Order: sequence, then structure tokens, then C-alpha cells
Amino acid sequence: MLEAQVQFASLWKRLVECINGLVNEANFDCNPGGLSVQAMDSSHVALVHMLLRDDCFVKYQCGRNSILGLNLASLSKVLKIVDSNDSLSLRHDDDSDVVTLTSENPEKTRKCEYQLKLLEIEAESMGIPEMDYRSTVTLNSAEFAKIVRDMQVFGDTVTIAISKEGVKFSSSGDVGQGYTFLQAAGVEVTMEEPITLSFALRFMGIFAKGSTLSERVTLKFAKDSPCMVEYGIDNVGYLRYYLAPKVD
Amino acid sequence: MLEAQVQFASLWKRLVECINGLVNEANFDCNPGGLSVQAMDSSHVALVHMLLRDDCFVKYQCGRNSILGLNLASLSKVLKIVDSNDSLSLRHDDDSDVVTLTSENPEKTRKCEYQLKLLEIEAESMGIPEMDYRSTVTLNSAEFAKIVRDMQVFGDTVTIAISKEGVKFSSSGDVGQGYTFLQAAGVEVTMEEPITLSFALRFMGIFAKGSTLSERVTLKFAKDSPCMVEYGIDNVGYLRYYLAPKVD
Amino acid sequence: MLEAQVQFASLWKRLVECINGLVNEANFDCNPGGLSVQAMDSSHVALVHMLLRDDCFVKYQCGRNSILGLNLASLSKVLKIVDSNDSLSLRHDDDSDVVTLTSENPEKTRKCEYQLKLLEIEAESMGIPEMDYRSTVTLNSAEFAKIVRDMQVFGDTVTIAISKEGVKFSSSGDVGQGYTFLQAAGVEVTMEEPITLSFALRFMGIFAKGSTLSERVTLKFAKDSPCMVEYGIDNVGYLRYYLAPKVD
Ligand SMILES: N=C(N)c1ccc(OCCCCCOc2ccc(C(=N)N)cc2)cc1
Repeated sequence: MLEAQVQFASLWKRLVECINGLVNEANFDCNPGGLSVQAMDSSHVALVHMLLRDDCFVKYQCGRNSILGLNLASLSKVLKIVDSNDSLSLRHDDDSDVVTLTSENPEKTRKCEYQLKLLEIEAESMGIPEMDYRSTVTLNSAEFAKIVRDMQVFGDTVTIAISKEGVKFSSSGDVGQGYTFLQAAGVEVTMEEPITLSFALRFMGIFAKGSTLSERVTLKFAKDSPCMVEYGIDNVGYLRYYLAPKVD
Repeated sequence: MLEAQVQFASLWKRLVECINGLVNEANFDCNPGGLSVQAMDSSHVALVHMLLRDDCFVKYQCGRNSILGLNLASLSKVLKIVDSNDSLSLRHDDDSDVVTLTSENPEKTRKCEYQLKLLEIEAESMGIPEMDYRSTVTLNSAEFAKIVRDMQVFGDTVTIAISKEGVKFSSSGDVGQGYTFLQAAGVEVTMEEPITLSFALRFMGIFAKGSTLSERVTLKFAKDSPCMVEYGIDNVGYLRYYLAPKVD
Repeated sequence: MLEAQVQFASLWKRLVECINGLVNEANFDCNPGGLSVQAMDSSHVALVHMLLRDDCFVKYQCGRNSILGLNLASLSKVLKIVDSNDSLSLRHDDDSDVVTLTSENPEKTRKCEYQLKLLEIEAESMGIPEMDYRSTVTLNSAEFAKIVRDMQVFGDTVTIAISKEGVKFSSSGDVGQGYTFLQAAGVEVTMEEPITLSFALRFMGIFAKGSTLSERVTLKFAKDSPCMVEYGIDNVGYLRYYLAPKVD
């Protein structure tokens, strides 16, 4: 038996949208100590790790690890119809091919239950990059999102430059060339070396949807190494993305 | 001859929008009692009956029964460009071939007038499915619309089950299966007996636009009988839908 | 060689949208009196003339008249991603083959800079029409914009009839006939004679977007003559459109 109730469905809604943007199916590693989702785009260029610790749920009951694989396409379609202010309980009875989502009015006047079928999803082949990040920049989630959208009016790749002075996002295409410089503090830059890597704006966009979860976003970079985009879900979880640098 | 001035065009705007979306053309039964529209889908599964009693208009003048046929498509377009807070005088003259919608601002500083050509539409073979309903449910028009839209993510058929306890809406499909139960009281139920019938969501959605006209909606049900979705237009008229169940 | 900064980019964002509506490339006559675009549509029936005077900018510098060709398409695509309340400094150095738009935060914490390639625009046949205007209707900018959107539901040609009582905009088509009458007083008419011209609505629509720059619009008319449609920019310049009568 499994049960995770959240006070506000908004979290699940704002979460699945962030993930469905990268992959359309994923396995929910529901183990005691929290609910984890790990997955890679078909390009094998970009990975999402999502942890929700057990302190995140008003009710959480996972005695033994049970992996549940799920169609994010369907799940997303169901969550769209669930009022955010309503409660949401995700429940699985052992040896079921379906998992149950239950929502209730704060008033208890209305109850909605939605049953979705489970899938068989093979375990992610690749795993979190084992890297120590030299340069770390933190900035307002929404500003990050705007910048990617903006840089995309120019090209499909963004050249991020970390410097003591601040980060410079730059891009070029037919429309022409542009850049956005963010003066460091507010932009909290931590640097050991002046690092400057380039990344695919398509994925950066997918990531930026994290603005729905956290007011600020931590971007961690390492020379000739994947990047991490971390979104903190309060101190009750996190959403982390990893993307490959563009190389010549 | 005919003259039907309403103080606020909002009504006509909302009504035509509702009636359109089941039918493209309709005859306006201009009787000295009021205006009436009776019509049926191409599928001939769904009927719409609308009554606007003379009390609804600030100036009704229909000495004799005139049947005016109109393209709801063309009417909807002309109405979309009319401020709802403006007057709307519908008018026809002997053998005019055209109807005249006239609109004025409260300040009488702006006058808009539009002329639409009448169509010849044959009378409706089917008649109001006059019947007595065992069970009668009233709820918030808006919640109804939400429920129909929500159930439409699962399937195209809705199963309504009426119990002293309350009303549950069930739908199934590839996405999976979901249900929304409403606890009886503002859910006002009224069952001389328990009943559970299934309907097409497509036509339910067409009806659910009645919310723009009324904050509550009354649903009447009889076994192996068309249902009725009623929306009261103040005390000046009503909009009624009747739809054939699905039985196996 | 040229620098022109404005406090709020709102103007540029609102201006380019207006003039990108009519033409995709335009030359900017930069000179010490200010910036000036004068362009015709390809059909040669419509002419836009825009003047921003030096006092429009918080900082203007143009010793020598240079002509700059810009792709209003690209310029549009850039200004879309510039915050209204950020400042915008348009600059050009001797034989640079690009202009630089530079965007500063009020708080100076963010700097965006974009470079657009300059075009060689050959069209300069534009000759401001003589202005012996007899009639001068002036009305709310957004009402004129609505009237044209509305008249488009009927036809693609509008007939403006100016009389002592007020102005009538008439249109006809498959949907039917329509007209909006605005009585004089805030409609301010000024005629020497009853005048009635007809005009293409496609262009009147392009012009109407001027409502973003001015709370009021001025239409000037003369028999057999192009009308003028003038949007005042705050006494620091203008946006004027001229359109050939369709009575030809
Ligand atoms: N460079 C010059 N000295 C010059 C050359 C031509 C010109 O033209 C005057 C009449 C026509 C241009 C005034 O605006 C239009 C445009 C198109 C039509 C049409 N084709 N219906 C009607 C009126 C004015 C000045």
C-alpha cells in the first residue's frame, strides 16, 4: 500500500508540467524518505532529477521501495482539470496495474478520483553527472526564463559567460546578435575560474519552467562539463536539470 | 411591425452564442407572448427550446405571429461587435426580407445599426419531449461546465448516477477513467427513485455555455427518456436543452 | 556619429508595431532636428510619415544627416523582448554596417545590447501629399480602432460620411450591411461642406494600431484626395498616415 497526500495540488501540477516538457513517461521511485523521479530526453543530452522528501506530504506512507512508471502525457491531462487549492492523494494498492489520484474541496463538498494505468519503463541507463562545480550563479527564476526566451529570438544556442563582474548570456542568428549582462550583487556569482560555456536554448527553455516552483534558480557550471539548473521546492525537495555543453 | 428592444445586449450576445453551437440556423417564433426558438441538431439527438417572454423586453410589439429565420453564424458575428452595455432593438417590417438590429450607447452619442437577410427554414418535425421526470438535480452552472470539460479528457460519454447521497459523473477512455461526485446539500437533489443514465459529452458541453445566462442549472431525468438541462433567464424567460440518453 | 536614447522603450515598441504593419523595411532620416521615417506600402496607396523630434529623446546627437535602412521585421522581433520601462539607446558609428540598441534597467543591474544589420533600401518615391483639408473629425483613438475592426465583419471597404450632426462609418458584405454613427459634441467635427469618401479597411486597420501612441486620433478629408490619419506623440513628434480614396 502507498499513499502521498499534498495540501495543495498546485505542486504536482506545476511539477509534472516542468517534467513532461523533457520526457512523456518516467518511473516514480517511491521509497521511504521521499518520492524521486529521474529521466533523460531521447537525445540523451539532458537529465532531470526530482526529489520530494517525505516532509513535503501532509500524509506519506511508503514502507518498502515501489517503482511506479507513468505516462506524463496522461498524468498532465488529468492534473490540468484538478483545482490547485484542492488536496491531492496519490495511492497504489500492491499488485494493482492502476494508481489512484483523489482530490477533495477544502470544504469536502466535492470529491474527484482519477485512476490511471501504470507502464513498464526500463531504468535510466545514464546517471547524475559526478562533478564538483567551480562556478555557481544564482538569479531570479523569472529573469532566467525571460533571458532564454529573449536569446531564442536570435538563435538556438546561448553562450553563458561567468565573471566576477557578472554573467553574460549571448546568442546570434539572422535577426542579428544580442546579449543580456547581469551585474553581480540580486545576481549571486561564486567563481573560482572565469568559465564560459555554450548550451542548447531549446532545453534551457524546458528547464526554465522551474520558475513555477521556486523564486530563485541556482546554475552550477564546470569547465568542459554538463551544467546543473537547481530549483529548490522550499526545504521539502528540489528539481535539478543537467545539460551537455555544445562542443566543436 | 415587430420590435424587441432589450436594455442590455449582453443577453442576446450570450443567448445566440449558446443556441449557436447546437444549430447554424433557427426560426424566431415572434408571438405577441414573446420570442421562442425551437430547434434540433443535424444528428436530430438534441433539442433546444428558448423562451423570452414580452416582460424581458423594454419594448415588445408583435401584434401577430411572425416566423423569422436567421443564420446564427452571421448573427453571432454581428453580435460580437456590440457592447453588451448597449441597447439592442430587433425589428422586421411587412415582407422586409431583412431584420434590423439597432444599438445605442446609454449616452445616446453612438448609434450602430445592422441589417441581416432572413432565411427560409422548414418547421421542426420533432416536438418538446413533454414528460414527467422522476429525478431533478440543481447545481452551480459553472461547476457543471467544469465537470463536462473535465470528463471530456477521459471520453465522449458521461454516466450520471443520482443518489439521495449525491450525484457522481463518470467517464472512461485511453487516458484512463475519472469520476466527480457532488455531495447533496448547493447540490439540491430530488429523486422519487434512484436513477443512472449515460449521455454524449459533446452536446452536454454545448449546453454548459448556459452558465453565461444563469448561476444555477436544473437537470431533470427519466429512465429511457430524454433528459432536460434548464437555465432560467431571470424571471423573463428560459433556455432548455433535451438530449436522448445512451442505453445498451 | 549618431546616438538617441529614450527613457522608456514603450515608444519604440509601440511605434515599430504601427509602421511594421505597413512596410517591412524603412529608411530612418536621422538629422539634428530628429528621426523621421517616410514610407509607402507596395501598392502605393498608403504612406506613413513619422517624426520624432530631438526633444523626444533624453539624449540626441546627430551632427550630420545619415540615412539608416532597417528591417522593421527584425527590429519588431527585438523590441518585443525589451522591457517597456528599460531605457533604449539606438547608436551608429562611421560605416559600421550595424546599429546597436542598448537597454539599461532603471536600477542599472541589467544591460541588454542588440545589433541589427543595416539594409540598402532603394524606395524613396514617397512625396507627402498637399494638405488642403476641408473636414477635420477628431475622436477617441480606441473607438476609431473598434469601429474599423467592427466594419471589417461586413466588408473590406468602409464609407465615411461627415455631416454637421456627426460621422457615419458604413460597410457591406455577405454577412450584411452595417454602420456606426457618432454624433458631434468626444467627436469633434469641423467641415466647410458635406463630404463622403470610401477607403480600404485593410489600411485603416494598420493605421488604427496608432491608438497605442495617442488617446485621440485626427482624420482629415478633402474631395478626390488622400485622407490623413494623425496620431500625436505627446507634442514631441507625430505618426501620420495618408490613404488614397477607394472611390477611384
Ligand atoms: N515625386 C513627386 N514629385 C510626386 C510624384 C507622384 C505623386 O503622386 C500624386 C498623385 C498620386 C500619389 C498620391 O497618393 C496616391 C497614391 C496612389 C493612388 C492610387 N494609385 N490610387 C492615389 C493617390 C506626387 C508627387
